[PDB]
Parts: sequence; structure tokens; C-alpha cells
Amino acid sequence: HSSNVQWRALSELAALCYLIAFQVPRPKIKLIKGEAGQNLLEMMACDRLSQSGHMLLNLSRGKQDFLKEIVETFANKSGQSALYDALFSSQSPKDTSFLGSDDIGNIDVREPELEDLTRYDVGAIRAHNGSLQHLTWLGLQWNSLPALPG
Amino acid sequence: KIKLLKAAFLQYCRKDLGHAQMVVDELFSSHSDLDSDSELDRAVTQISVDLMDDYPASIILHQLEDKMKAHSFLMDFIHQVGLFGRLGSFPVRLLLCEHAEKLSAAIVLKNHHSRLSDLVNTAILIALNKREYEIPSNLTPADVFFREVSQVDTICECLLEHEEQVLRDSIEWAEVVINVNNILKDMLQAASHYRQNRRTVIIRQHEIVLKVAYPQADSNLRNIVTEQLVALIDCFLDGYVSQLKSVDKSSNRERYDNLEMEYLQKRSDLLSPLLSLGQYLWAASLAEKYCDFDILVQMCEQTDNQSRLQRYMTQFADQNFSDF
Repeated sequence: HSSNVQWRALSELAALCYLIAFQVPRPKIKLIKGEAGQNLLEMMACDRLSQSGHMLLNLSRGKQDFLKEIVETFANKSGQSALYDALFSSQSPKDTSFLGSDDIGNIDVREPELEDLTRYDVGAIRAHNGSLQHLTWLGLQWNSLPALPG
Repeated sequence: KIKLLKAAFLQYCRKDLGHAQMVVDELFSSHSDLDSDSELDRAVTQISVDLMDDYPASIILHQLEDKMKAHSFLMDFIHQVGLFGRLGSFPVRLLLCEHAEKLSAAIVLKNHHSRLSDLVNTAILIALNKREYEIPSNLTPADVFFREVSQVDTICECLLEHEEQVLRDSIEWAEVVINVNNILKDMLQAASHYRQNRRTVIIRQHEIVLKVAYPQADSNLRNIVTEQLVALIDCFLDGYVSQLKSVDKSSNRERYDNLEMEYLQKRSDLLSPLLSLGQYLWAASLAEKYCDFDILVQMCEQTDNQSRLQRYMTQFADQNFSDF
């Protein structure tokens, strides 16, 4: 909704967010008590990697190695305060806010591989109960890619 | 003379058991003393400082803790018997007690950290100052590397530059150049909080800023930040000590006090430019640490679209508007 200057800065900020998410490893599924619980947790993991994945790409296709710049410039702790700033009102206590205390260490800054992305999508089809919204989105996200979805 | 500083060093020994007798050797001191302020009172300063040098020259840690307590009941057995004068700080050598305190908390901060890489940079740092007795007794030693530990910092830096010449940078070699950054840092964090409970040193810090700048050129994202929050932790202790020395000196001989300003001001500019590539999320804290250095935080607000930051800067400021 906002202007262009805010868009780029915000998309820059968002690119970092999606990146942080994608980096997060697949959760330890074996560690759950039951079959239903663990399958659920994994399902969400696939959803995270898939959604963030396509976003990371669509934002990185704008420019050449656009992702590298995002990390090299905002991975700095200065970005953490610029993120808290744009998202929240600074008046709230910045101590008990998880966003301000997270240890952003060694962002992979590696664009996602299509083959990995496919198995993330396929595993997350049941993430949103297969709403035609979900699939029509994925199908469109793959509409710009050189590899087609299964 | 030596007969005097060996007579008060004998009255402090009794100043742990009782006082009456020691208070009469301080009373014999005030009547038998010289009492000409300008140097005879800096002849009993050169005595209280020659016994603080010997309580620092003194189970190597529990034995260096017993010595920060000893130099603490020696600073209490001076406040009472008084001991309310003398000061021969001059150049290179009361601030001298605090300083020898601060460096005994530094000696316990690198005693608490003992691993094979620092113990090697220390043995290289002591074999360079002189030879060691090889009758076992190989720390290779500390009780004299305390009265002078300032030197095992400028040498455990020359052993990170020869361990960086072989580093071949390659990832495990940029993890060994940060492990040392983290110790010289929290050894400077230990001298700061020992002052709250109240040109070689500096060169070795501007040397590891530049080597912490060459490495983030090739480094996994997160790591390049932790050594940046570190070189920001360290630069904020140097700029704090040049601020405290400024405030210490004022008025007449001002020419020397406005030439040392230009020197710290050409460095908060050389620490700013250095942080111009780095994250500006730390700029806000570097700008607040040397709480003006506005020219740097004012050009960080200009490079971005934060007309909100340059409004938040002028919102909390004393005449920044006439400055912006």
C-alpha cells in the first residue's frame, strides 16, 4: 500500500525475515510422543520452507544476487533494530520481545534449490487443507520458474 | 629510603592483627616525616606504590584471588592509618592503586580462561621478554606477568598474526582469531566493572579492529556480526577512556587539551568510516557511546530513508538542530 522507497526497504526487510525462516532446520520429528503430533510438525515445516522459499526467490529474481546484499547490509544487528522499528512501536519494552533478543548468527544467504523446493511443496499440500487458494498460489509461483511442479 | 618502605610494610603486617601499634608508627611518621609537599610526600608515594607492586608480585588462581583481597585490605589499611595524600603518577608511572587493581582483575580474567591456544601465545610472550627457569615451575609464570600483563596482550596479538599467516584464509582459522578477540574484550570488560566498584595498549586495539575488518570480508553471515558486536564492544572502551582523560584535564595548557581532542575526533571518524560498511544498527550505540560523534550518525541517517532517525536524533539532543 505504501510508497516505493518504503517498499524496497520493507521488501529488503522482509527478504531477511523469509531468509531467517528458510534457514531454520527441519524440526526433530522423532522427538515427539505420537505419530499424529510429529507428522503435523513436519507438515508445518514443509509449509514454512515452501512459502518462504518461493518468496525468497521471487524477491531475489528482481536483481542479481540481490539476496547477498540483503544479508551483507541488514544481517548487522543494526537491521534487528530497523526490523523492530518498522514492525512495532519503539515504546514497548525491547527486552522481553523475542525479536530484539534473537541471535542472528551466520545467515546461510544461499538461494533455495528447486528440487528441495518441490519436496517442500508436495509435503505441505495438506498444510492448508488443500484449499484451491493454496494450490493455485503454488501453481502460480512455479509459473515463473524453469522447473515445473509435480 | 629502603629502611622506610620496609617499616610500613612491617606495620601493614601488624595492621591485619591490631592497629594501636601501627597507628603510632604512622604518628611517628607524621612528626619524623619531611612534610615538604612537592617531593618528600612523593617519597612516601613511591613507597605505597612500591608495596602495591609487591602485593601484586605476591593453585594459581585461588592464589591470585588471595592477592586481590590482600591488596584490598592494603587499601583499607591505608585509608584508616592515612595515607591521605601523595601522588606521583606523572608520566608512565592514587590512580596507580586503582590501575594495579584493574590489572589484577585482568590477571584473574585470563586465569579463568586457560586453553592451549592462549597458553601458547603466553609462553611465546614470556620467552620473548626473557628466559624462564626450567626447574619445572612453568606457568611458565604469572606473578610478574601480572604487575605487567599489559604486555601479554600485545604479544597474544602477534601470535594471532602468525597464527593468521598460517591460517590460510580457513574457517577454523577465523574461529581462532575470534576466540582471542573475545578474551581481550572481556578482559577489558573486567577493568571497566572494577572501576565501577570504585600507546601500545591502544595500538594493539586499532590493530585488531583492522584485522576484524579484513576477516568479515570472508565470513559466514552470523559470525561476521559477532566479531562486529565485539569490535564495537572494544572500541566503546577506548573512546570511554579518552573521554575520561579529557574530563580529567582542563583549563590552562589548553593547547594540549584541544590537540588531544582533534586526535580522538580523527579516530571516532576512523571508527565510524570503518562502521560505514558494517551494520548501522550498531551506529546508534557507537553514536551514544562517544555520545556525540554526530557527523557519523548524521550521515547514516542521510544514506537511508530514515528522516525519522534524524528527527529522533534532534528530538533528544543539545543543539543538534544548529548542527544538522
